[PDB]
Amino acid sequence: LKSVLRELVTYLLFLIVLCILTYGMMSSNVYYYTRMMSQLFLDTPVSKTEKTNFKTLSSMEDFWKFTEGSLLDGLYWKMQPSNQTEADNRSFIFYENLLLGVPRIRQLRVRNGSCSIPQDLRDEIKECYDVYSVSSEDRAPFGPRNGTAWIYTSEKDLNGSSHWGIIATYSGAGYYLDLSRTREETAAQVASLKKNVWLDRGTRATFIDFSVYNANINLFCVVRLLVEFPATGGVIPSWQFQPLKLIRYVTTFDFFLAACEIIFCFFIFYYVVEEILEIRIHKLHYFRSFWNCLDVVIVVLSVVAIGINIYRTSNVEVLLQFLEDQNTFPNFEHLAYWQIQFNNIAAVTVFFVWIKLFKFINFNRTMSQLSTTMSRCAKDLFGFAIMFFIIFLAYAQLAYLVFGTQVDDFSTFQECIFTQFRIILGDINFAEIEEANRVLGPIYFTTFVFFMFFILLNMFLAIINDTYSEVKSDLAQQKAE
Amino acid sequence: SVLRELVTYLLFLIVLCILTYGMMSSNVYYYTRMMSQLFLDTPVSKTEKTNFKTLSSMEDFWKFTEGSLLDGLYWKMQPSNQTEADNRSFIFYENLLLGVPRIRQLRVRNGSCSIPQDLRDEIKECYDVYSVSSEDRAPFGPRNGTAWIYTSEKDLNGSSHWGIIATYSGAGYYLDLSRTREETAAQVASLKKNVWLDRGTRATFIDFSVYNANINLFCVVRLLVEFPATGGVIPSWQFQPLKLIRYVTTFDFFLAACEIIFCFFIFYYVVEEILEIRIHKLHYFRSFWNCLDVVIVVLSVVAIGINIYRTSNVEVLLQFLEDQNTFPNFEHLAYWQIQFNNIAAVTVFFVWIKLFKFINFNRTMSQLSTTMSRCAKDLFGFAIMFFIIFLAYAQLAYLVFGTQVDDFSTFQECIFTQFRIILGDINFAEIEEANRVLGPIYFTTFVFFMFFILLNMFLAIINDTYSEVKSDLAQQKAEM
Amino acid sequence: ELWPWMAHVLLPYVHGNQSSPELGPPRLRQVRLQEALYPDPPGPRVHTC
Ligand SMILES: *[C@@H]1O[C@H](CO)[C@@H](O)[C@H](O)[C@H]1NC(C)=O
Ligand SMILES: *[C@@H]1O[C@H](CO)[C@@H](O)[C@H](O)[C@H]1NC(C)=O
Ligand SMILES: *[C@@H]1O[C@H](CO)[C@@H](O)[C@H](O)[C@H]1NC(C)=O
Ligand SMILES: [Ca+2]
Repeated sequence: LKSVLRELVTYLLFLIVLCILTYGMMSSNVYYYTRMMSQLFLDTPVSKTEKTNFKTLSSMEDFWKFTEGSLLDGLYWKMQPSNQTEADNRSFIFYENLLLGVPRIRQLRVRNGSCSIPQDLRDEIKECYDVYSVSSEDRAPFGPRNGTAWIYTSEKDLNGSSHWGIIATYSGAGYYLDLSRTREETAAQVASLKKNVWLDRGTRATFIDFSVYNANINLFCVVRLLVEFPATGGVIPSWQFQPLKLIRYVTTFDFFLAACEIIFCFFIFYYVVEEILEIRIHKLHYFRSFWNCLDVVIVVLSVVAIGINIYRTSNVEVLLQFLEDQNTFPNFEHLAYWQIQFNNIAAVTVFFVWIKLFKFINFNRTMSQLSTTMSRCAKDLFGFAIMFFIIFLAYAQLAYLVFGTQVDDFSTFQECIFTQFRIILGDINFAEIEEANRVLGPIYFTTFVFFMFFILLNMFLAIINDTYSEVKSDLAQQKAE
Repeated sequence: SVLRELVTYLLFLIVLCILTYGMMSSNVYYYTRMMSQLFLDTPVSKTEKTNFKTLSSMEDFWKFTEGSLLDGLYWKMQPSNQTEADNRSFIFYENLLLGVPRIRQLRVRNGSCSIPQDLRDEIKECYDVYSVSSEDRAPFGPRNGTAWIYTSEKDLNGSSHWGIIATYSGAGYYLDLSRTREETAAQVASLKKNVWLDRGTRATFIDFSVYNANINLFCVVRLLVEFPATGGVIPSWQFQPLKLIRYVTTFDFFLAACEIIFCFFIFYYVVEEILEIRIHKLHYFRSFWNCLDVVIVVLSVVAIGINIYRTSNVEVLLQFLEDQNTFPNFEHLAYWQIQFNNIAAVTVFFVWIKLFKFINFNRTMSQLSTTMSRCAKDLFGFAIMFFIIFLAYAQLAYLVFGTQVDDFSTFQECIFTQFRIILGDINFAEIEEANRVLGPIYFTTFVFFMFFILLNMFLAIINDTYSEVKSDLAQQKAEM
Repeated sequence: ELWPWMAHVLLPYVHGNQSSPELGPPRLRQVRLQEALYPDPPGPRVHTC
């Protein structure tokens, strides 16, 4: 077993290297930036005369004024007296120069007149701005149609992937405006167009975005936010954090940041060598289900992370110029989604690798016996669950038919099922159950407790003990041949 | 082959399930809950916080009759609150009355019990607990009408009730109330003036019914207040919704076809059973599935007979909907509806259990079934001993804590309390203070002996049986 | 609210009238930290310090 031992050692070393690379991918110097972007950027008081939070809006006019003040303040950096002070000089890397050229904030309107009011309700309910919906989306921009900020068109300039959240996917029907220089039209002209009430009865949700522009590696970071306009004024906000940078590396300190990862991928190439030889030569269509519960997914376990890294490093760095020049503004339709998908894939791969290492940490006899015990009885253990669920559903149906009229716990079938599960875990009421039916009420409870607990909770452990003892005896009889 | 019987059983199960889902309907629970909130939770008066659920005196009961009862029985659908251009979720109980409610009382006579002669110079009145032989059948007070004259059960079309304390007969002193509030209140005030609830009264029933006019289901309401011989008040209630109007749309006509199919299936099962019992293995009751189909057949026959009885008695309800000058006696309909619901639930449970016969195909399920059937005699034999010890402990608890706990007030209550103790749902705050000695000893010995010894033995029996069955089934294979 | 509690239940308890053997007068030592505390901004009612 010298070759097997060497292969196991090599696999363990490769897994350790992959785990080290995954940990390095979560390097430092980003927690502080994320905290600054989440607690200071897009979240700060408008001035020193108010105590409201960023998302503490309660009135339409107050919300509009606070949003205008926050946009005016955040579009420019601090004083930082260390330059000629041309236009909002920035000397920090903490959510300060979070402007990145011309901004693009949209405001989707709320359709009015979803349904007719009651006939007897005359001159009472005439204008009714319906909730934000995409099935009845209406193009309702400002009356003075002039410029890009006075239009209501499709999502050709929205750049949104999907929401699939509380209501529906995000709707791009709105007015996408542009921001001039900091001291040109972004310091004392936000409210100059107050004739058209932005926070009127004809708005649904305001979508805004904020970049970083304060990162050494290409300054590639932009987050988004959406504040739903309530029917009574104010705005309820929802957003996330998207702090990141490029994948630029300096050989002085970051020479091996990802150089070995390709070598780690070479290990997968080694698994490729046995990939086409362990199936078409020996054990054809045999070790696929009863033994390949983890070997099959091991080959493609790290493929997702490598593909994500390749697509995010060698495919997005070409267009990372970010040359705004007050005339260009690229959105974050794909950057945020790609970052979220890469983070999720990395977390899933890390969890899978940890599970696989714990399985490989079972080189001792006890953990190997435990792993073998639960694998030799999976079919029986799953088969017993069928009988358990059949009896459980029969009792649930009986309880629903009997007590499903006068007891709040058995009002509906799901309530009956949840009540029975709670009864299993020592949460019996028995107060209204007994009084709902003096006969056939206690009978149900007593028979349920007796049968379920004793018989089935003992069948479970009987199966487990039988398979465990069988594994122990099988390993014991192997000695002294 | 068994495939045909499998198909027939699945068809029967589908028919039964669709019939039960159809008859279950919906929003009946909400109607019952709104009835309970309207008639039980509202205070008797704005100056008191005592609702009907917490009655504690005769004067409180009198206050309830003119208070929460009337304020909630006569068009309490008043949309005087902030209703949104229509009746809100709470207010959907316009609840037109079906005639007049009825009030009735049951009382005993002075001298039903004999006081000792030592105290005879100090006490003059002795009223016994309620019993048929000790009931009073004499006029009292202003003996002028039906409220002060005894009427037999036959003349009143009553029946037993089986209340909380005793089982009350159908006779008593009764009064039929009126239609309008301002005259029913006057009648009740006249009843209160000339004292109507003396020391000899033992029970009081109030009965009425409603229709709600918009969801098409009647509702029968009964309220009982019983005064024990030891002083006090014990209230109880019964709300039963009914739906006998079963021909409105095309949906409920499908249920007639389902009932016809069920009748055909029951006839087929009956004829199959009677043919197989005779020719093949007379007295074949050795097996389990042989003794399980008989139960299903009998229960289904009882259910269809009860349904036929209900359908026949439906006509007794419809002939007076525009007449509101007589008390509608709907008690039998509600009782038989409850019986039908119980029978249907039990037969559905047994039909679902019968499915275990068919899932015995592969080795795993067959092995599990064989293990389950092998550990049946041993489990019953040990359950005999387990229940002997359980009943001994329950009787000891009944004798010790039977008067001052309320969880061990009755023997069945002791059994259910012990079963809940196995679940760890004990209070133990009242057990210790009821009896500082012999109280904790009960709890400690019961917990220790019960859990450790008896649960371990129950587990061990099944474990040994499963091991033996697996070993036997492994040995019988690869040895021929 | 500390002052009404101290005036109602504390002072009659420490002094009393032939009751509550005290064995040493009470004390009210406090720490200052010499900084104005920032009121908690509205939100999810964070349970931190
Ligand atoms: C009850 O009956 C006894 C029997 O003699 C009598 O002395 C007593 O006055 C009676 N009391 C009432 C209230 O009728
Ligand atoms: C008793 O007689 C009639 C009932 O039949 C009733 O109208 C009358 O007012 C009653 N008399 C008294 C004194 O209550
Ligand atoms: C009892 O039933 C008979 C049947 O005809 C009826 O006449 C009588 O009025 C009923 N009893 C009462 C109190 O209504
Ligand atoms: Ca049969």
